Amino acid sequence: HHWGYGKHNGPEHWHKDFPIAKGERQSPVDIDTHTAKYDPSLKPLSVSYDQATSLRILNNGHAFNVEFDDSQDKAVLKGGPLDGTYRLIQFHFHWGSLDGQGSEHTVDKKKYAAELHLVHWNTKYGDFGKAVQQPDGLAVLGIFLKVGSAKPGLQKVVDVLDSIKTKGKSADFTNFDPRGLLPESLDYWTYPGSLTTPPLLECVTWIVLKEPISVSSEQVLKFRKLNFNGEGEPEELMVDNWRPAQPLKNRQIKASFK
Ligand SMILES: [Zn+2]
Repeated sequence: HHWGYGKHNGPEHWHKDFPIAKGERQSPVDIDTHTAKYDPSLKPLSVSYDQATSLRILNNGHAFNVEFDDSQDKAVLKGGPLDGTYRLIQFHFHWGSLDGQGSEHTVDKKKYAAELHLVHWNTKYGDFGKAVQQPDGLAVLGIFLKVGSAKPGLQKVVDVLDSIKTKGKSADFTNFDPRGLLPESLDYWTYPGSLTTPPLLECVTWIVLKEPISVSSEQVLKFRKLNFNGEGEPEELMVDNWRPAQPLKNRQIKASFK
């Protein structure tokens, strides 16, 4: 059948239907902090989310997405490694069944409990679908989650998860401010990579923040109560929806800080 995260349809099988799974710039990767290099040429990173307009939250059977209105430059990412303007279209998470796993990227082989992906597309290509046919189509801002104190800006997302328990469910989710999900520091690593799920397209400039956010044990537990299945099908808890680290191959990770 179709792809997911189980023994019979998980990451080790994806290459049969998406041969680019074995390509030259796949994601995620392990970030070896001693081999990353500070790059003084990177420009200041600009996360400009004051006019972000959230619309809806959806369980898609792989994770849940909070979607935004991207018909104008209301929430954009620029600077850093980026040329041009990238519009926020959605964010989602990947997380584990246990606190010691769940992130896609790792840092010196350390796994975090979860990872937040804020997905943006390069406005020069007109729409998201054209962007994913380009090698500089997308920029994804990745943020690690560790378990500790609650993240107040996450709580509204946690509060609505009961209404999207199963695949295909959605709920109105307006007036959500994604600035509440950021850590204090915007220091980051960056490298060229891919989508971390099928179709695994190699279109992404990854920007991974050094500083994790903390979320509470009750907040991560609520992610783990979601279902991969649809309503009325047998229950399969949505956990461990992460792809493991892939070969770096011919890429150097750059750092915005020393
Ligand atoms: Zn993701």
